[PDB]
This record gives sequence, structure tokens and C-alpha cells, in this order.
Amino acid sequence: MSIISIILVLIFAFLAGLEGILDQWQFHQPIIACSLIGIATGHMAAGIILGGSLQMIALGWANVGAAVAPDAALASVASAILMVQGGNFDLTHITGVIVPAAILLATAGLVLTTLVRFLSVGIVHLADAAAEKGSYSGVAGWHMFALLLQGLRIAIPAAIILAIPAETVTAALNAIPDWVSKGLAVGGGMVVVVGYAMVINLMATKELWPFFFLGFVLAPLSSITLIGMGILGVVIALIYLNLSNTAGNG
Amino acid sequence: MSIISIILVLIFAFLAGLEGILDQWQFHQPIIACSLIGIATGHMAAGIILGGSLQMIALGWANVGAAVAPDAALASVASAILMVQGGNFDLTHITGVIVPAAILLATAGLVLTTLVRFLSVGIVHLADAAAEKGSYSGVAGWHMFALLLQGLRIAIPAAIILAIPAETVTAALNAIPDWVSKGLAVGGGMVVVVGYAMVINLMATKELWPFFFLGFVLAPLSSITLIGMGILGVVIALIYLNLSNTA
Amino acid sequence: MSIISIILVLIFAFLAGLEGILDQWQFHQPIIACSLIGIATGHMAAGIILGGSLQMIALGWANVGAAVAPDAALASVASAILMVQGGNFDLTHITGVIVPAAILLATAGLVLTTLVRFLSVGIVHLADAAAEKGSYSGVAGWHMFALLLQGLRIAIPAAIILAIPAETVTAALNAIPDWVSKGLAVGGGMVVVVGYAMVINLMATKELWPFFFLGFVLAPLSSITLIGMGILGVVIALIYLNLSNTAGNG
Amino acid sequence: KFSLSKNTRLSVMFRSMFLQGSWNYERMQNLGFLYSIIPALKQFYKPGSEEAKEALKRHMEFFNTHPYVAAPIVGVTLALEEEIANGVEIDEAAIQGVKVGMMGPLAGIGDPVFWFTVRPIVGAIAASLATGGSIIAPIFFFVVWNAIRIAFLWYTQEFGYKQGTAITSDLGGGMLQQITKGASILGMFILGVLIQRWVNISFTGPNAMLPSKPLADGAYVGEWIDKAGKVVVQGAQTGTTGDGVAKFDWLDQAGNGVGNGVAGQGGFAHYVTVDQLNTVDGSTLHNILGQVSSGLGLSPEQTQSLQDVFNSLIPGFIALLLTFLVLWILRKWKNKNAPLFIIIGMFVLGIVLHVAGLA
Amino acid sequence: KKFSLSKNTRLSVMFRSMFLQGSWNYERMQNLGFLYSIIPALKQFYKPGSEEAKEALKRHMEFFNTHPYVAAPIVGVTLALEEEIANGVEIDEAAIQGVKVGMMGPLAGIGDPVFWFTVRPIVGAIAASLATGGSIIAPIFFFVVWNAIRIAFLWYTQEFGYKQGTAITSDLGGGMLQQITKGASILGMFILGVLIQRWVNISFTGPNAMLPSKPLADGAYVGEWIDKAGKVVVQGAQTGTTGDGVAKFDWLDQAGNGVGNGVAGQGGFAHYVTVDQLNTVDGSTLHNILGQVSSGLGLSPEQTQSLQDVFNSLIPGFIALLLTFLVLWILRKWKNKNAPLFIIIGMFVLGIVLHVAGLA
Amino acid sequence: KKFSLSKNTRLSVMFRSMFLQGSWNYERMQNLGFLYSIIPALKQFYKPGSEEAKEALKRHMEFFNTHPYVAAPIVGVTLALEEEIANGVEIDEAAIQGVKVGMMGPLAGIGDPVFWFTVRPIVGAIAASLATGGSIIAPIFFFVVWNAIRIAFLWYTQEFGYKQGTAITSDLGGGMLQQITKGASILGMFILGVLIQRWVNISFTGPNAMLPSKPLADGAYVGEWIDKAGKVVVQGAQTGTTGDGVAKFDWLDQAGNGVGNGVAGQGGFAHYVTVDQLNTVDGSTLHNILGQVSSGLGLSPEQTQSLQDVFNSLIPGFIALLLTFLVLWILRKWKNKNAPLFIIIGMFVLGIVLHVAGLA
Amino acid sequence: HEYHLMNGANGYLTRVNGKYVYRVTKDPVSAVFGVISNGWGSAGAGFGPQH
Ligand SMILES: OC[C@H]1O[C@H](O)[C@@H](O)[C@@H](O)[C@@H]1O
Ligand SMILES: OC[C@H]1O[C@H](O)[C@@H](O)[C@@H](O)[C@@H]1O
Ligand SMILES: OC[C@H]1O[C@H](O)[C@@H](O)[C@@H](O)[C@@H]1O
Repeated sequence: MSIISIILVLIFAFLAGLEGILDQWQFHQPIIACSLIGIATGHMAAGIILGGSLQMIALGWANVGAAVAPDAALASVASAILMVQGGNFDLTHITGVIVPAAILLATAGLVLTTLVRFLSVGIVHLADAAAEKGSYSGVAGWHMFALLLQGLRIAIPAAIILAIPAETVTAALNAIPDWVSKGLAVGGGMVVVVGYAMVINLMATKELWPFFFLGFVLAPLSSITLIGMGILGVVIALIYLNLSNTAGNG
Repeated sequence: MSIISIILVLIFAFLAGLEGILDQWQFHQPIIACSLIGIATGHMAAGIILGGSLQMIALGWANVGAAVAPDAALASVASAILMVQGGNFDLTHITGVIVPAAILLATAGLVLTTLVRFLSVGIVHLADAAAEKGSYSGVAGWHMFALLLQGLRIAIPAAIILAIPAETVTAALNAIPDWVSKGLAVGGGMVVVVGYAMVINLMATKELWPFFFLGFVLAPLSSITLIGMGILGVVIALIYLNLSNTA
Repeated sequence: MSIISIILVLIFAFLAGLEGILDQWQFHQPIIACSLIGIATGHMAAGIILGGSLQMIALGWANVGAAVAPDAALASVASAILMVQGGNFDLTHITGVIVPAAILLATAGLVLTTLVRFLSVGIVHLADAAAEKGSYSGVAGWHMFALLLQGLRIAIPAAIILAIPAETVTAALNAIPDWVSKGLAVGGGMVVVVGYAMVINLMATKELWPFFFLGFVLAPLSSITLIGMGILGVVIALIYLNLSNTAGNG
Repeated sequence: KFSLSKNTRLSVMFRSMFLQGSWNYERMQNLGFLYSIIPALKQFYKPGSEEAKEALKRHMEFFNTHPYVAAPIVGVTLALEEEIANGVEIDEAAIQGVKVGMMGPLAGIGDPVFWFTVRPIVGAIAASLATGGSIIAPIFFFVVWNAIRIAFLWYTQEFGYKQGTAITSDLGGGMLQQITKGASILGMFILGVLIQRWVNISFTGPNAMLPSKPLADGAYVGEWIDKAGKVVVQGAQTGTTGDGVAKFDWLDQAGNGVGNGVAGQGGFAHYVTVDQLNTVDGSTLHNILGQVSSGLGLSPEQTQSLQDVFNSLIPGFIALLLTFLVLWILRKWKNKNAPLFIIIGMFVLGIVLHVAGLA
Repeated sequence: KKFSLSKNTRLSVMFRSMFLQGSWNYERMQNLGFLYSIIPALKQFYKPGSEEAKEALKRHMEFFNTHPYVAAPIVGVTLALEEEIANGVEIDEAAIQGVKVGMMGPLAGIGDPVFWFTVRPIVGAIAASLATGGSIIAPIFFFVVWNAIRIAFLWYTQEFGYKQGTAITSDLGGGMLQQITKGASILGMFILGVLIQRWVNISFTGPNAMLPSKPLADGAYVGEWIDKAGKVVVQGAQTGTTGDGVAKFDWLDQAGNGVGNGVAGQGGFAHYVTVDQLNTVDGSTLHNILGQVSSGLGLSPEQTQSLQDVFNSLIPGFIALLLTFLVLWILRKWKNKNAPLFIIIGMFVLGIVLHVAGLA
Repeated sequence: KKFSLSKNTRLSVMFRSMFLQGSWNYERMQNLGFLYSIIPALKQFYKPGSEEAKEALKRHMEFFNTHPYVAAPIVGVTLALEEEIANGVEIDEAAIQGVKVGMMGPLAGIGDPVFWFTVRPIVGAIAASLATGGSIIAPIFFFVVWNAIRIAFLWYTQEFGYKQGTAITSDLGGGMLQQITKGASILGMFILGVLIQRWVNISFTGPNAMLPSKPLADGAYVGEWIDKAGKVVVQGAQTGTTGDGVAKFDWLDQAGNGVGNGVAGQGGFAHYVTVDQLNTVDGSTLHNILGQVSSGLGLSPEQTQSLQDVFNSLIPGFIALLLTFLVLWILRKWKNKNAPLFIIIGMFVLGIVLHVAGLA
Repeated sequence: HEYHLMNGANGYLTRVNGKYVYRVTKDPVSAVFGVISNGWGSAGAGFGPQH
């Protein structure tokens, strides 16, 4: 398309890549990212509707405690690029085809961002080596280099989708067999155990293991919701603290 | 309505007036009084139903240290007579009109029993004047005279509300607009909150507060009945006390 | 009734009667003894059902302080053999006409083992007589003979209750009144309480009584299985233990 | 001489059950104590005697105490009167001395456990049993409360009578604080349980129903209708057309294959709810019951009301909020007739919530 | 220092100490069981028939009563003692007998509730619960868990005893075992409460013991509305209650149309009936019935309540609690060695009694 | 005194703490964002190349992970600490490190739900509901609202962390933290157990891992009696079993009458069937069918006990606990660095294998 | 009823034929409350040293 439009799209994707990890101005969130990509490429309604229908999915997609997020940034950017590439915005092609492609590319962005943040350890090590010499310039520069690499992680894998055409990506994603799809599904249905594993490992004592087993035993009561179990944990902690501090006073 | 129901409800109101201050047999409590009027005046199940409905409100309605309670006695008796006069017990009309009528009657009974207890300051003076004569009969007679007087303090309103014809009261109850009746039915599940909050405010400490939330969290388990929940609370209490004392 | 089946039940009941004294692998317990006997002799589902039913009655039947237990071994084995001799497994007569028979044969086994252990003093006298010459082979042989006698105590009656004609036993077991059968069934659905009573009588203190009621009121939660309740009891006991220890230290 | 039997003890019992009734505002619960004590004095001195007059003037003073916990005082007074009636040199004010200095702690103990712990629990249990209109509940409340009261009074009257003036030493301090704390814990725990259980303002309403999504094409209970009646089942895929739709196999419920058309409106067969089914008899009914037993929504479009989502958060959320608000306004208002005002205001809140359609 | 046993010898010693019971005697508790447990050490120490072997064997004709499971520590410490006695050490002969005598009392006192009365109820209850479903998993599960626990305990404490010696007395000492006793007792009481609640079923349905059945209501039970000759309608808005006392209700079929508009109940257009007499249920009526039953609405037009229902409404297992407390008092006061048997037969008679009388 | 950083310097510090993330590492999480945020104050405090500088910069190269929004209080607190050190106030590096670690955890735990899971869901829902109409109002609304809330929180909490500084250090050192950490650990362990039970679905149904189905019973599953051709029959009272090996069962029609009076099973008049086969199912038959299903009575003629059903009957979430303990042991046994990523890929491969094998 | 490969804050993602599809099954307010509940329940987790 227009050269200015292409430059705008690439810069906007770079900002979205930056804020998929910065997560401060919410530049990467679909509601603004898809709408703003639509702003660059003419038609406003396509981007607005894609962002609106993707923000519903993107709720609660915040990475917490190193539990990496589904990376809505690349999902939004790539879905918007595919939508503008294919001249169809009947609000049915948007939901039927573009949204599942966005989810799959969100998983792809998940693996991409995990790879790049694993690579970030090298640059942070170089930053430590530079800060050994005690220069603000070196550490600031290495931090900026890591940030710009993370931004390029979406800047570069956007022109590829914008360039090749519009039908190879959708067909390629649709050609994935049930083999790997269901395998990854059952893998993700148990991956959270590892995430909780380090949390349990860090805080653990013979005094605290009983509470873990107590929670595990009491959990199957479906009548108590998660917030109910949280309040129950809080009150159990309060009671134990009161009973211990009663002897602490004496 | 046969006269047997009439004199049965009369005597039941009489004992209700007795325990309005006696508070020993609890014939004045709604679960007892409304049920009793249920057996006496024909329809029996609705008496139990609204007795249970109003008992939640009746908790926290005890008088302590000259602070006269909202007098659940007159409220219960008058509400029971109203239901047995008004042939509608659909558990919506039960909780719609009869409960707020009972609350207003409770305030009226509060002021009336305050007047009666004020009046008792005279009869006690005659009682001690007779005691100055050294007669056991005189003081005993004055005591049961006071008891009989407060028995009438609830017997007479019961007779008065029974005096009116059924058509007038049923038309007055039928003149309540539908929307306000259903709104009060919705709010019937609200008026118990203040009564519970009374007891919650009477005893509360930063040491004891967690138990309220623990009970609130564990209550949704529908398989544990109220008595089982109470046993659970008791055993929690002895466990806490045993662990606290040994320090 | 294949000859392999007869030899299987014979050796199996011999092992069960052995376990009435040594009692390590607990072959004599009804949950395993009756189940394995039913495994040997054709139908097994009714066998495992009856074993599970009798296991709770076997609760609190451990011999302590030279006071011999009701000896659930002969009860379980003879009840299972009598059941397999009767082609009737409607789950009603098992709790109706077998459990009371199990109790009666438990008393019979108690009175048998009292005499067997009383006469074992003679074989122990012979054992020390053979020990007076200084050889381990003799005392080992006398130990084996004593265990052989203990096993035969159960082995012979198991054979005599099997060699009887099946027609006579199926006529006898069907000659009981139906009302008495159902009454014995409903009564045996309650006898298990007695089994726990002495246990509660053995362990009972003002400090420990609240836990019994806590478990009694928490048990109606069908969403917690017996193993879950075991873990729950363990954690509750552990928590109370640390609280009391830190209160004493505190 | 002048020793009292057990029959007179039962008489002073039954005359102490009328401790209230002669209640005033400057000298409360005065004549009830005399009504209780009289039979012992009748056995001791004849009516009209100067000693009887002095004893009547003795118990005429101020005496306020929780009624249920009064048997220890009645027994102590009985023992002291028996001692004074046989020529012992105790001071005449010793009875007033022991009474005046002890009604405080006994009342302070008696009010919470009796009025605020036992009665609320028993009444709530009775009402929970009575919610079905069953005669069991009033009988249970009556029997258990009367039994508790009778046993307590009978035990405590002899606890005070047999011991005498040592009751003050027996009660003392600290030991009663344990009962106070336990009663408070139990009462407020049960109060929380009742807050959760007996505050129901379900928000179903005509309004408060969130918009319903058409959902899906097989995620709800239903069967595949095929044009002119009958019921079919999806089979395999015969190849997706270039338009974007795929042709499947419409297997009859007999093991055969027929139709072979696309699904949805113009296709041979399409999903439909149980509402429009005809001649539903057969294995179709088994399939339907299996589907609903699988945990499948009956309606084609799922509808959620505010009550359901509130329960999804945590049951009794509005009850907790209302209780906290009422507690705060009770702590802040600091009035005399505030409770009635809060009650009528809550009635207005209920009627406005219902008229708006939320509940 | 020669005469040192090997690991296989230790395993064989444990396997034969597994056979400790067998010589049950009322005059010398398990006398030669300990001898059989310690046989191979003396087999490889000195040939039978010598004075040393004769004395070493003869040293075990004393009373020896202890819990059979906790006997590996004694075996290990005794093997350790005899190793030094056989290695030219001046250890006193009666020291082994004294330490054994001291060990029997407290060790058995603590192992009696822990094994027979704490873990055995757990394993048996779990096995019975698994077997109630008619599954083969229960007996094999019981076997594997019990054998694993017993083998692990036996082997590990035998190794600990042999590697430690007489120092296990200081290892245990006093106070430590009290904690295990208290914890095991707490766990046992909790699980006993659970078992008493769960596995004592005296369901009081019967032909008798049924309270009178209430007529329920006019729509509080699963059913539909019938207007004379077939068809199913639904109650509508209120047009105004009549002065007699009945209210006119709109009748709507499964089309949205309003017909009849009569008074609900018998004499009017349509009346509420159960599905028993419904004919040709096909249509949205099945959907309505499914919705009603999914709403928790009862199916029986009359609510029948039994005594078991009343007890359940109070609390499940209430009569079980009454029975267990009555029985506990009975053996607390009767004080007879045979008393549990008599209780069992008498309550069997009582069980017959309720069934014939119609309660049970 | 001197080195009093002005308001402009604090605003620059906040505008740089804008970038707290970005150097996101797996081993030293979010560590460089802190240094980047505090660079302006440190530059104003010491010149590059100074040994005191060297130490100050090297100090902040440690672990620091929290919610980025709730870090301005911490930033202000450590800025106050740094300006205390600049003037020579006696406070060691350990004090600052303890201050940081004190609310690195709890503040993250409280900020994660309040921002990621509370404010963002609401703002996103409103933005999406506005954007469904194809209007540019929604993105600007989301942007303005979220950035205003975030900027106000950042600035005001940063200032509140600057003022009331060393006082918060006194509060930390007053023994409160020794209680906050314990309470947080207890609550976290309890919730972790709950989540391990709940949020780990290892459903083992599959097309394989299905234990053999048993013929069940003759009435334990839904269905009726079909007699020859048509009609539905109910079992009646038992009159006794004949000597040939078959028991005659009383037969009753679905009206209350008695017909047939024979044996059951193939050779008898009526045999048991499920709901699949019989047609013209009448209202009373439906009534009994829903009576049976509402009682929990089985559904399929051949019940199928999956491996998941056996595991649940053992204890729900058994596999989740086993996997948790396995990964705990793997993390305890030091399998070099990058162990979590290897575990993740291995578990994904394991899931693929389980699915392709037909287990899960 | 079919397999939920990925479940977003509303709806899920199944396979269906060969063309991937997404179905939304939650009203935005219900989805917001659901994520609120999940976040607050998991808020009990963490709260620890986090190294
Ligand atoms: O809570 C820890 C914290 O870790 C990282 O900084 C980010 O993933 C945050 O979203 C998360 O809250
Ligand atoms: O202790 C207070 C107690 O004494 C008061 O005089 C009476 O109103 C009693 O009802 C009350 O319970
Ligand atoms: O501890 C003594 C010991 O004696 C016998 O061997 C058996 O009754 C055991 O159950 C008991 O434990």
C-alpha cells in the first residue's frame, strides 16, 4: 500500500512490541492496537471492531509472577495486518477467521516473547559487567538495547505477514492437525503445576506444609468459590497468628 | 369461627402477656405464640411458617438493664391474629404485609409496656405498704395483681383486634397495592440484617472478628445443618480456648 | 467345584488361619480373605462386597495384653465358604444370614484359639527340652510344628464345612424365616458401632473429645473421600501439635 | 431446728420462676425475690410477727439481676436465712452486703450467654426447622429451652444453697471470662452463618438479565432436525467446499447413512432444541436425558441474572455488604430509636429495588 | 574384629523376625519367636552343640511380650549386643535381658494404639470404602499399602537399631513418644467420628415410621395444567380476584394465545396434575418438565416424610451418635470381659424388633 | 545538609520508572528497571567513576520483581534512603535491601489483582462495549482513563513514599514484618493447595484407558420391562424360587393390576430394556424414568469406569498432587540451570504422547 | 461440549472441521466478574518472598 502507511504500521507495531512487556500505556492491548493500525490503513471501523471483539478475549491476559502472558500484542498486530490485507470486513470474517488466527498468533507470540526474554539474560549480564565499571551510560544503553530488541520481536515479524500475501497465513494456521493441537492443549492444562512449583518451593517448612495439604483436601468442595477459599485462608492465618501471639505475649 | 378458637386465642394471648416480662416459658416468642395461634384458630401450618419467618427478626430482641426490648410478644400475637383473620398465607403475603405490621405493632408494644412498667411503680408501693403490715398474703396478692395487670396489657389488644369483623379487615388487607406488597416481600429478607447486626455489635473484638468470616465462608456447605454448624462452632470454641489457656 | 478350586481354598484358608497369630500380611482380614476366597471360587464381586462389609465389623478386633481377639480369621473364612456354597448373592442375605454367622463363628474361633494357645505351652516345653541339647534345628522345627498346629486349627474346619453336601446346606440356608433374615440384616447394618466403641473407650480425654464431634459434623460432606478425611485428620492433629508446642515454649 | 426439706426447695423454685412481673424503674425485680423467698419465711416465722416484718423489710431493697442466673442467689439467701433463724450473730446487713456486691458480675455473665448466645442459636435452629411448616420446630424449641432453664435453675439453686457464702470464692474472676469468651465466639460464628444463610434478596427480576448470546450449534441440548421430521446424527466429513462449508453425513438412528448435506438452514439437517421436536418417543428421549445429565443448558440462549454472577463471586456478597453498612450506621448514628428507622428505610429499599425490576 | 554380619544376613534376620509370633504362650509370651529371629547370627557365630552356642541359645527363655510390628528395634539391639559379646568384650550377660525388659513396657504401650487402633482403622476403612463399589482395587490396595508400611518400618528401624545400639533409649527417652501418642489419638478420634457418621445406616423408612403426607401445593410439584379434553396451558396474569375468594387466571397454550381464562382448580378451565396420567407428552411439554425438574421441583404430588427424614433434617447420623454414646456408657458401667458379645446379640434382637414392628 | 533532590528530579525519576520493565530476565527479574528509574538521583548524587558511586550502582543489581505500578512507593522510599546516605546518615546497605525485600512480595501480591484483574477488566469491558458501535470514542476513552489512573497512582504514591520515609523503615523493623511474612506465607500455601487441586485438569478419559464394562444388574440402570410385544411391566412381590433354578416374579401392568405372574429373563414373559428401544413411551413411564434418574440410578446399560473415575474414587486431584511432587523433586535435584524450561518442554511432549496414545 | 483447546476470558477455541473457530459464551459483565473472581482467588497465591 502507501509507503507512509507502511512506515506508520511498522512504527505502530514497534510501539506495540515495546508495550507488550512495558505494559504501562497499554499500547499493545488489542482495543487500541487494532484500532490504531486501522487508523493508519484507511478504514477505521475494521480496526475498531477488531480491537473491540479482541479486548473481550484479552481480559485477564496479564503475566503474573513470571507466568508469561498469551502476548496479546502480536495477536492484535498480526490480526489487524491480516484483516487489512484481505478486503473483507463484514463482521463475520472478522470473528470467524481473524479472531482464531489472532489466538494462534498469540500463542506464537507467547513462544517468541519467551525466547526473547530468555535471550535478555545475556544483555543483562553484559549490563552487569558494564556497571561493574560504574558507568550510568553503559547500563542505560544495555537496558535500551534490550528494550529495542524486544520491540523488534514484533517489528520484524509484522512486515513478513504484511508482505507475503493474505491467504498463506490463514491456510497455514488452519492446516495444523489435531495431533499437535490436542497435545499442546493437554500440555497447557498441566503447565501451571510448574509455575506453582517454584512458589511452593520458595516458601516451605514443616510448620507450613500442613496448610498446603489442608487446602488441597478442602478444595473439592465445589460449593465454595475461589474468593471464599481466599477468605478462609485469610481467617485461618489470622486465627493461627492470634494463637501463636497469645503465647508470644507470655 | 367457633368460640373455642376465641377463648383459646384469648388465653394464649394471656400467657404471652405473662412472659412479655416473665420470659421463662417463651410462650411469647413468635415461633411459639404464632404456632399456638395456628393450632388454636384452625390453620396451623401458616402459623409455623411465619413463626419461623419472624424468629430471625426476633433474635437480638432481648431486654437488658432497663432497656426495654421491642416486645416480640405483642407483635407475635397481633400478627398471628391478623393472619388467622386474613385468609392469605402464600408466603408472599406472609412476608409482605404481616411482617411490617408486626414490626409496627412491636414498637407500639414497646411504648405500651413502658407505660405498664411505669405504672408498676405504684403497685409496688402498695405492695411494700402491705409488707409493712407483715402479711405474706398481702405481698403475694400484690405480686400476682401486677402479673395479672400485665397479662391484660396484651390480652385486651388481642380481644380488641378480634372484635372487628372479618370482612372489614380482609378488605383493608385487600386494599394494599400489589407493587408495594411485592416490594415488601422482597425486603422481608432484609429486616433480619439489623437484628443480626445488633448481636454482632454487642460482642466484637479484633481478636474474635475472624470467626464471623470463618462461619460466613463455611456456611454455603448445604450438607451441614444448623445443629451441625452449631456443634462445629462449639468444638472450634473449646479448641481455641484449650490452645489459648495452656500458654 | 473343580479339584483345583478345592486345593486353592484349602491352602488359602490355611494361610488365613496362620495369619490369625503372626498377622503381618493380614491375609486373615475379611476384606482380603473373603475377596481372595471368592477369587479362587468362581464369583468374586459378591465376595469382595462381603469382605468390605465384614471389614468394618472386624474393626477393633486386635488382641491386646494376652486378651485374645474375636479372631476374625475363622469368621471371615467360614462365612465366605458358606456363602460360596450357597447360590444366593442378592446382597441382602450377605448382610442378613452371613454376618451374624460370621459373629457366631468368631466366638467359635476365639474359644478354639484359647485352647490352642493354652496347649501350646506343652510344645514350648518340648521346645526348651530340645534346646537343652544345644541345636537351633530342633527349636526351629518345633516352631514350625507349632505354627502348623495353629494353621490346622482353621484348616480342618474349613475342610469339614466344604465336604458337606451342597443340597443340605442350600436347604438349610433357605429354611430361615424371611422376616428374621431382614431383621438380622438391618441389625447388622448397625453392629459396626460396637466395633468402634472400645476404641473410643480406649482413647478419650477432655482435650480430645471435641475432635470426635468435629469429624462427626464434617463427615456429611460427600465430596471428601475417606483418604481425604485421613489427610484432614493428620493435618488437624499436626497443627494442634505445633500450636501446643509453641504455646508451651511461648 | 428450722431445717428445710426438698419440697420447700421445689416450692421456692416454682415461686422463683416468677422473679419478674413486679418490675419497676427505680427498684426493679424487688417483689419477685420476696415472692420466691416467702415459703421459707412462712416456715420460719408466723405472719404478722415483728421478726417477719423485719425480714420483709430486709428483702425490700434494690435487687436487679438477670432472671435465669438467680438460683445461686436464691440458694445463698435461703442458707443465710436458715442460719439467721437459729440464733447466730451474723450482721443483719450481711445479706445485703453479699447481694449488693455480686449482682454486677452475675448479670454481666448472664446477659450475653443467655440472651445473646443460647436464645439466638436455639431460635434460629427452630425457625430453620419451621421453614417447611412442620410441628417439629416449635416442639424442639419449647422442649430444649425449657429443659435448659429447668436444669440450670435446679442445679444452681443447690449450688448456692449447699455452698453458702463461698459462692463468691467459687466464682471469683477469670474463670467466668472463659465462658464469656466462648459464648461470644460461638454466638458470633453462628451469627455469620445465619448472615450467609438467611438474607435472600435474589436479583433475578424482570430486569437484571444480561443479554443472551445465541451461543452455538450443538453446545446445548437438542437434536438435528432433517427437513420433513425425523432425527439424525452428524457423521463424518466428505470434503469442505470452496465456498467455505463442508458436507457431512446425516446418519439415521439405525446405523445407516442418508442425505449427505450441509448443516444450517438450507442444509438437509440443522440443530434444534427440544421445544420444536415431534414424536420425541424413542432413543431420542434417552439421548436428551443423557445430554441434560451431562450438564447442558436447556435454553438455546444462556441467560445470566445478577444473582447468579454475584454467587459466582461469592454467595452472600450483598448480605455481607448490607451487614457492614448497617453496623457502621449503627456505630455512627448513636440514637435511641434508630433501629426502627433503619428497618423502614430497608423496606423502602426493597420496594424501590422491586419496582425497578432488579429484584 | 571378626564375626560381622552382612546385609543379606540382616534381611534374612528381618524376614524371620517377621515370623516372631506363632509360639503363643500364656506362661511365656512369644518365648522362642525372638530365638527364631536371632537364629542365623548364632548359626554363623558358633556351631550348635558347644557350650557357647548352648548358653547363647539358652539366654532366651524369659517372658517377652511386645507389639509384633515394633519388634525390629529389639532384634537389632540384641544382635548388636551379641556381636560384641562374641567379639571378646566384657559386656554383662544380663544387660541384654535388662534392656529387653525395660524396652517391652513403653514401646508396647505406645505401639498398641498407634498400630492396632490408629493406622489399621484407616487402612481397613479405606479398603472397605473402595470395596463398596464392587471393585477389585480394594483388596489388592489394602495388601499393598499395609505390606509397604510394615516392610518399610521393619527394615528401616531394624537398620537403625543395629547401627545405634543401646542408645535408642536416649533417642526415645521421655516426652517424645507422648507427642506421637497424642497425635495418633487425635487422628483416631477424628476418623472414628467420620466412620460413625458414614457407615452406620439405620434408615427408618419402613412401612411404619412415616409421618402423614401433606397434600403439598398447586404447582410446587412437577406437573402440568390440563383443560378437560387434552392440551396443556400455563397460568397468566391476574384479572382481579372475585368477591367470593377465588381469582380468575389467564390460560395460555404453548403458542402465546390466551383461551378460557378460568379459575385455577378443578371446577375451572384447567387444573394442575402430575405426569402420571399425561398422554402424548411429545412437544414443548417435555421441555417444560425438564426445566421444572432441573429447577429442583419435586416429582411426587404428595410430600411424604419419614422419621429418618426428621433425623436428617436435624443432623445426619444423630441416632448413630445416640447409639454410640449409649454403648460407650454400657461398657463404661457394665464391666464384663464378655460384655461386647452380649451387647451384640441383644442389639441383634433389637434390630429384629424394629423390622417386625415396622420402624426399620 | 545538601543533595536535596527537587520536584523536577523526582518527576524525571518517575518518567524513567515509566520503563521499569523491558529488561525482563528469567533469573534476575525486572532488576535493571530499578537502576534505570533511580539513575537521575544517583547521577545527581555522585559523579561517574567514583568508588562510592561504583558501590551504589552495584548495590541495585539484585532481584526485584513486583507489579510495576506499585513500585513508586518503593522507589520513593529508596530515594529517601539514598539521599540519607549521601549526607552521611548512618544506614547500611543491608537496611535498604531489607526495606526493598519487605514489600517486594506483599505489594506485588496486593497489586496484581487490583490492577491486572480489577481495574483493567472493567476499563477493557467499557472500552469494548463502546467500540462495538464503530466509534473512535472507545480507544481514546480506554487510553485516557487508564493512563490517568496509572499516572495519578504513580505520582502520588511516589511522593507518599518519599515523605514518611525512614518512618516506614522503623515500621518494618518494629517486628510487624515477622508477622506479615508468616501470614502471607500461610495464606499463599493454602491457596496454592486449592489451586493445585482445582486448576490442574489431567482428565484421563480418552478412547483408551477404559476399564472393561460389566453387565451391571437387572434394574440398577434406567429402563423398563418389555413383555413379548409391547406393554411395560413392573416387578411385583416375590413368591419364591422354584427348584429348577428360576424364581417367579410377580408382574404388574402400569395401572395397578396384576398380569402374567412368571419368571424374568429371556425365557420369561418380560425382559429388561433401556430407553433406546421402546417406543410410544407414555406419561407414567416418563414419571418412573425421571423418578429413577432423579434418584441417582445409573444411566448406561454397561457402565464404563474410566481410569479417571478410579483415580477420583481414590482421591480427586491425585494426578495433580503426583505431578506437583515430581516437579518439586526435579527442582530439588539440581539438574543444572534452565531446569524450568526443560520441564515445560518435557511436559508438553508428555501431553502430546498421552493424547496420541489415547490415554488423555 | 467439544474440546476447549484455549479458553479466553469469554468463550473458547475448538478445532471444528479443518477451519479453526472461536465461540463466545459469556456476557461481558459476566466475563469481567469471572476474571475478577479468578484474580482475587489467585491473589491468595504468591504474596511470598519470590526470591
Ligand atoms: O506480580 C509479579 C509481576 O511480575 C512481572 O513484573 C509482571 O508480569 C507483572 O505483571 C507481575 O505482576
Ligand atoms: O442484666 C439485665 C437483666 O436485668 C434486667 O433488670 C431485666 O430487664 C432482665 O430482663 C435483664 O436481662
Ligand atoms: O504388646 C503386646 C502384644 O501382645 C500380643 O502379641 C498381641 O496381642 C499384640 O497385639 C500385643 O500388642
